[PDB]
Amino acid sequence: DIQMTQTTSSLSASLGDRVTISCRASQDISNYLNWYQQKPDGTVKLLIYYTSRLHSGVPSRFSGSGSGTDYSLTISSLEQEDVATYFCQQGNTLPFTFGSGTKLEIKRTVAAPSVFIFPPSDEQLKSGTASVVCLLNNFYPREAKVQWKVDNALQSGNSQESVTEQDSKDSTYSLSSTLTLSKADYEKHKVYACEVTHQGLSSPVTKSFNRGEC
Amino acid sequence: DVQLQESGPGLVKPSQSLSLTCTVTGYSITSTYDWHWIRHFPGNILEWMGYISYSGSTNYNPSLKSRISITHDTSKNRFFLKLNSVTSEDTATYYCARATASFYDGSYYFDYWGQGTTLTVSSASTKGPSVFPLAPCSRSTSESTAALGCLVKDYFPEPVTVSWNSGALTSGVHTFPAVLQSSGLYSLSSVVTVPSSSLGTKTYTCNVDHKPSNTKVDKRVESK
Amino acid sequence: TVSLWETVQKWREYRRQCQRSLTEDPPPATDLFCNRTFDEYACWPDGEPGSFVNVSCPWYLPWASSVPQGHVYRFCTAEGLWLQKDNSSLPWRDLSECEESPEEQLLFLY
Repeated sequence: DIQMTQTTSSLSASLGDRVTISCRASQDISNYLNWYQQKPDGTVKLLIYYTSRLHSGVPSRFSGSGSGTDYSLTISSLEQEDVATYFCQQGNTLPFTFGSGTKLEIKRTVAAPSVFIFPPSDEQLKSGTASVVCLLNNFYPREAKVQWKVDNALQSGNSQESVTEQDSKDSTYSLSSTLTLSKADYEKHKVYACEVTHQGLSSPVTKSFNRGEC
Repeated sequence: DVQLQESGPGLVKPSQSLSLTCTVTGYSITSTYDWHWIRHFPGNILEWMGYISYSGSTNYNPSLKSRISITHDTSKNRFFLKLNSVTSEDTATYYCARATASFYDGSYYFDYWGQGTTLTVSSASTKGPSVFPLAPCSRSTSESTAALGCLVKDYFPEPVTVSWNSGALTSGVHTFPAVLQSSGLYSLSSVVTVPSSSLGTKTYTCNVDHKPSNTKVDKRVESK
Repeated sequence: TVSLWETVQKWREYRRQCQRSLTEDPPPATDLFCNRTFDEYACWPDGEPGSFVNVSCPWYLPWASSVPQGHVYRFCTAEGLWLQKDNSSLPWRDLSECEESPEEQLLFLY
């Protein structure tokens, strides 16, 4: 009943840089440690087996080391096609168990988001609900604070974010935040604003509208 | 060249039975190796389920107590996963894999994988999306670029495809991953950046398709 | 009950036992014996110079009951060398008695 832990679940590194992903087993697994790569489209490939043996066809940039309970996978120079999630797996004793994975992505220079806000369309309002949408376009890094304010009052519980996968060309992300209110609540207030805090912005950016001007 | 590929229903109702097939080509499943099922939950939990050997011997993860069977059809070189009375916790991507071994060091490892097949467990009914314009409050802006979109709301099951101007507009497009709402229905937005000068000289239409409901909808996006 | 995994576990146990023998068994009667070794297939004991050395069919093999009396053989020359062709980098070994090719090819893939 062996637990595999990959303490880091997410890592970003520059193209060309050395990458190390680490795994820890809850007990000694006697070098029976395998590494798998899962690409964004879902395809899974064996990289390394028995701690350090390279599966044929796998780039030599990949190597593995470790013993006892502690193991590591190393990418000697990060290339674009290595963007993927990496999983360890002990093959010492049943049941076979896997680590929780480390998602690897590209580190690039800071890029501030371009921010847009969209009011609910008249077409939606006659349906009974109101969706307010805030778009953060083409930014890096992923970390961003997005706050909703209705008549300058902060909102909780009633919004959802969605993020694109890292863009394969410029390495940026885009993000949507959707505030959901009932028609009645939407009509009860005037000023709708989304406020974005991000490394690329010297000070927070707010986009807003007045319900009446839509 | 060994290939494995999973097939089966992408959608199943709670308490029903799940049955998946792995079709193996390039190697006989009754020779030498063991043949495994592994699933990947959303949230990156990867769970080993069981194997059937070249001899027909099986071995299952104890957690999948009584619910699981693995069988094979050797004449068709296929093996099967049956999972009894699924619930929404069985929603996952299901992979079949070949296990081999080295008798130089005793290692045992999964050297070839299927592409995986996604499975969703849900009792929600099929429903086409409503499609709403995403347009700026003001139709006059001093900024060089502007963003347009459409909100694709309250559909089931996945997926929808969104295109812009029938595929002619592709650069600057972001179509976000769908989010499952509290209601059992999915929602997403698709957006595009365009030059501001292009507004009112050039038309922007988002074309949404939802095959499960046979929905095909075009929505012209303009600032009201 | 019959699987690649079960056989692997048995091989691992075979290796563990062999390693114990290699370390713990008392030194040979004289100075000249051929040296004990695990060749990843079978555990070889110290060999008497001028004698064939007989080792039971390794018990982890899936067909280890097709061949219960069987033996695999090496030869230890008068000079205390394991017999080995000039053409080869591995000692001569006759395992004809312990044969069952797909499983056997895998068995010898290093």
